[PDB]
Amino acid sequence: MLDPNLLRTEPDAVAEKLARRGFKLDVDKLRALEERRKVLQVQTENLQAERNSRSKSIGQAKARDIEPLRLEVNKLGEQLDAAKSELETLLAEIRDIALAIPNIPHDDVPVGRDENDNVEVSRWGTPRQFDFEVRDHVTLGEMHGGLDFAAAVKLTGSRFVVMKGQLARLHRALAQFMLDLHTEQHGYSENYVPYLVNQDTLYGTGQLPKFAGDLFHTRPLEEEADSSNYALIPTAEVPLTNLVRDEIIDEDDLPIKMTAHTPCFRSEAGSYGRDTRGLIRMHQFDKVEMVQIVRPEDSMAALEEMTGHAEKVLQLLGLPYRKVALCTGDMGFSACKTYDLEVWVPAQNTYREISSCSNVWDFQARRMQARCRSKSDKKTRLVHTLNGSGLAVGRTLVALMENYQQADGRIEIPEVLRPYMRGLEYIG
Amino acid sequence: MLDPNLLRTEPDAVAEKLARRGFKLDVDKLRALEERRKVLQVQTENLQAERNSRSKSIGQAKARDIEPLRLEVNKLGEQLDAAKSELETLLAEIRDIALAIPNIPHDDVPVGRDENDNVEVSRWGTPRQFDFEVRDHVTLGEMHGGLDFAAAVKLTGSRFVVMKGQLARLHRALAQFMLDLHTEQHGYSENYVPYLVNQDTLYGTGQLPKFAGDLFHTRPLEEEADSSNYALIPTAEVPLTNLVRDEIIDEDDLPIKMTAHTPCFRSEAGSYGRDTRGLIRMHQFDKVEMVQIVRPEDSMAALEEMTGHAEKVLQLLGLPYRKVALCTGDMGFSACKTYDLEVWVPAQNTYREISSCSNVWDFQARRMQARCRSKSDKKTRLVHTLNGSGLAVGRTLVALMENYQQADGRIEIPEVLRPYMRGLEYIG
Ligand SMILES: Nc1ccn([C@@H]2O[C@H](COS(=O)(=O)NC(=O)[C@@H](N)CO)[C@@H](O)[C@H]2O)c(=O)n1
Ligand SMILES: Nc1ccn([C@@H]2O[C@H](COS(=O)(=O)NC(=O)[C@@H](N)CO)[C@@H](O)[C@H]2O)c(=O)n1
Ligand SMILES: [Ca+2]
Ligand SMILES: [Ca+2]
Ligand SMILES: [Ca+2]
Ligand SMILES: [Ca+2]
Ligand SMILES: [Ca+2]
Ligand SMILES: [Ca+2]
Ligand SMILES: [Cl-]
Ligand SMILES: [Cl-]
Repeated sequence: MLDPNLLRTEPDAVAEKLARRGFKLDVDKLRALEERRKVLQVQTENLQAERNSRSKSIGQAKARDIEPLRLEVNKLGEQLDAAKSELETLLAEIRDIALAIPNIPHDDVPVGRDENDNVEVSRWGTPRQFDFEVRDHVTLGEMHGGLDFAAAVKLTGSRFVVMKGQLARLHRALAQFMLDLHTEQHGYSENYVPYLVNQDTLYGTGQLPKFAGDLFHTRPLEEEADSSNYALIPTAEVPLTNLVRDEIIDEDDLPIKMTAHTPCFRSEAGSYGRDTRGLIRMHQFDKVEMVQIVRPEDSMAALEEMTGHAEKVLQLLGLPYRKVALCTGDMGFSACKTYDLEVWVPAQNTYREISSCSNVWDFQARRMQARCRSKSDKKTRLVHTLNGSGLAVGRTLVALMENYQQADGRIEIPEVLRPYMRGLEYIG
Repeated sequence: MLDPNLLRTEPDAVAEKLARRGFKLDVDKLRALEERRKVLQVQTENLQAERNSRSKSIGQAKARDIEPLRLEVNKLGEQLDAAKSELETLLAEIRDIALAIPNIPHDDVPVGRDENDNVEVSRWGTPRQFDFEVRDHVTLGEMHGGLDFAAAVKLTGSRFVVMKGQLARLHRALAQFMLDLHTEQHGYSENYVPYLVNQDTLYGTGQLPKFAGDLFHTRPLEEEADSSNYALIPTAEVPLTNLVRDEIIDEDDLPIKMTAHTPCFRSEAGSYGRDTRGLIRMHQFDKVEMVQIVRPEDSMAALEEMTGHAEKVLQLLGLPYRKVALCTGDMGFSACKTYDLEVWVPAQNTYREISSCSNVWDFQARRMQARCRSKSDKKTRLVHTLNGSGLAVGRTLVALMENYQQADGRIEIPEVLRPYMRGLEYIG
């Protein structure tokens, strides 16, 4: 959610900044609804005042015939409920527009239409030169009997996986290594979160109202008929960021740095023919998430720090990667500034996204009413929120398998992971 | 699913054994539907034969006027489709009855009506005597700021938890210790499984058709309209056991021993006023599951072995417990024989279920068509399946917190978990 006063005082400058993202703000429709809202607001508040007044005149005469007055208060109450219902419907239309507006991109963000306009910032490591034909992670998984896509189709359907034996153990070692790195070295606190969330949570982080189709939704429970319209989380960012919803945080307690390892559920709509083979684009994937709740003046420095925390995972694992600054046209809905990390994938002969690190500014904080204050201060202000993958675990397994494969299909275990695998040097 | 030939040749002896579970088999309704099914089966197969014959008479005359014959084959095809549809509806009614029949209890199982008729087999450890008033895990969680139920209500709703900091780290250490114990010492292979499963999987392990209300169900995806009616898994037993669905296993490859650590999703219907406070009965909980696929003659020995594997977790953790043999009236739907482990819970002054270990016999194997064969053999036979908690992780955290609490609220870390907590001796 954008600042409502910024839409009222600078609509053309807001519309111009959003135009860089390829978003067309309908200023005229929004202005026409808002002018009508003011007329109905005055009409309704006048009806509210007169009903409150005639209700007080009844209480006076009751202790001092209240029949001609009771009929008047009943008629006024009928008219008021009707006026309030009409105003509430108009407010819902204004909200449908306002809550579908993406975040204003920061001036640091390069202007572009899509992913082809993204800017490479840095590059780390040298992609390995192989003395044999490169096998992809799918072929390697079949050789070990450790990645079974057909069993997952039998259990569930397409875009799911079953991992078995040492490759499932390795997937676990990766998530353990990531959590330990962020909690022991990077100052993040560990969290266990619900994997099902409510509508308030989804509005809070921006999945609602615009991206319901990106999610798996659960049918309400019989004994919780009106309070169990849940969705499976697409990322730990959703429950972690909402932990500060409706809170006033003492500024001395900031930054609040949180991490979680969770499965992530995504419908992956519009991905027809894209990443059809392998672990890259599943409906269910594990991810170690980093979330930071910071003071408004520290968010740009926090983004650099969090991106470096995700880079550290790739460096310790010895996985070559490139760091990309996303352009205006390739950023996610909530982001004002994003860096993507793209890992070398030998079988694809390219770099593939493994992390996305964003500064959300006060966009989610506004929706959630997540505030901070110094003890002295006469007013609070909205916090800034940040989120970054550290990392998507299935995609890390793909990069590890392909980059560390031996001529006979054996997988060398990266040195940093050997303590997490009882010192094991190779799988196979 | 029971053996259809056992229902045909010994219905009264089957009905008698099921009566011990408090299940009343409607022999008369089942016999009346089956006598009608035979009449329709003969009628339909006669129509099938005559249509196949007149279709062959067309192909003869076509290569040798096919108009009076085409009209006959069309009319026969109309009558056949109608007869097949009528027979298929009757088959669906017979299946609704057959698939709602629970497993025949083994002769080892004591007869009883409910949990009060269960038999204590053994007891291990001495419940600690405290020099202070015992705090429950909820009070201890609030003292550490590590178990937050109000944040989970805000994110989702009731019967969910948010764990923060060292208590979330400890919950993770428990699951890691369990997986390592079963994979390194107990001969289980590790698996990563889907947490969403299809209708075939749910029928396979017995959740369908009778217990759809025990589950969270997802609405189908727009791009997978007819193939995505999924449910969240209530236990890793559901995807793991279904890995052998429609398979013929070489008997030399048995036993197949599988383990997985997953969240578990349960509607917890009918639990009004029961375990309202704390982690004991959540909609989402982590569990380390053990599943064994064995030869029919080894299932009773496998049950003893698997129960001992779950007991070992409690013993190494120094948690006092009792082992209970469940009576006929307290067993789950698929089980023919069950042992429950019940851990000492100091604040409740009783033992609480932490594991349930079952021999399912060939009940799920029949539904799944999970078979085995020796290379020589002219026929296959159904395998036996077993499942046991090793253990429910949230309930282990409850037992650990309450049993290891210090006078000031600090939690002593059990010696076996200290290597999983970087040698940390106490939380707080
Ligand atoms: N089906 C899929 C979809 C995505 N991913 C991987 O999740 C990462 C974060 O996703 S995000 O959508 O780019 N941002 C987020 O979710 C933020 N909370 C930061 O993590 C991607 O960078 C990609 O590497 C995957 O592994 N499988
Ligand atoms: N809401 C809940 C419900 C149950 N449990 C814990 O799951 C264990 C296994 O569940 S079972 O239903 O008894 N059998 C099974 O699921 C088998 N697959 C073997 O694991 C119980 O013994 C209890 O300790 C919990 O922690 N929270
Ligand atoms: Ca501080
Ligand atoms: Ca992106
Ligand atoms: Ca974002
Ligand atoms: Ca063997
Ligand atoms: Ca039970
Ligand atoms: Ca069972
Ligand atoms: Cl406003
Ligand atoms: Cl049959």
